[PDB]
Amino acid sequence: TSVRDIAKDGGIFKKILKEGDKWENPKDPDEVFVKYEARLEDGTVVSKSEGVEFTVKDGHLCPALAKAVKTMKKGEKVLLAVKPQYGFGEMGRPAAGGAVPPNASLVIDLELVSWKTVTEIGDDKKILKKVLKEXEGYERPNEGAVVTVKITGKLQDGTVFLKKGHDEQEPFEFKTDEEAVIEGLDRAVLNMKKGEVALVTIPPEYAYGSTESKQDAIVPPNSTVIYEVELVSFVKD
Repeated sequence: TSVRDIAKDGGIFKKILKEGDKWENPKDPDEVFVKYEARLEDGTVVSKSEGVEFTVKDGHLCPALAKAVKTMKKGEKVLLAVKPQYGFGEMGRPAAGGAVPPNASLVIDLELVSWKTVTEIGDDKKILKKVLKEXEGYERPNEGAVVTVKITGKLQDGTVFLKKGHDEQEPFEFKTDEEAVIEGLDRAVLNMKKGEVALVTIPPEYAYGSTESKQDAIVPPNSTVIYEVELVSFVKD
């Protein structure tokens, strides 16, 4: 059976119990959906989830999960043998939700169910585009394309402040790279395929900046905003 020293440390050994599908593994920015059960060597269950999502680079539970999933395929099911270095280290963890002793090793059953691919856009990497529905095939708006999109703009709490281009509205078309839209939407759309539906997280300097925007609700100055965007079609320049 396959067993990887994924940290190249003996720090984490991943043992494949069920092979996953395809060739793709998730990457740091992606949002993965996993289930797991994490135990001490004596079988004590310290944490468990029948399904939780996280951004790979932000981690979940302890360094070993994010390290592990970046090596896993869709549907892969594994048992991780984890040293305290990649677990809870010298501090261990107090009980509440399995206390983990200082310097304890863990044993973790982990299944990668699925994930959403997130692209970092801009020189900055500060614009995140998370694909909710893949578009069709290859080819993307270029600078000067005229694009038709449906968009909804929300604050990070869930407040919808903008809706444009939906089927019950007039169609919304813009030309890219003309400042026809906030810079984060302009750059996102150059990175999308026809039919793609994406969630775009956009910091203030690439959205409404330091002045309030009076929309369905006021976007407070300095807000990061999330656009859900569907690229309906485009005609490249």
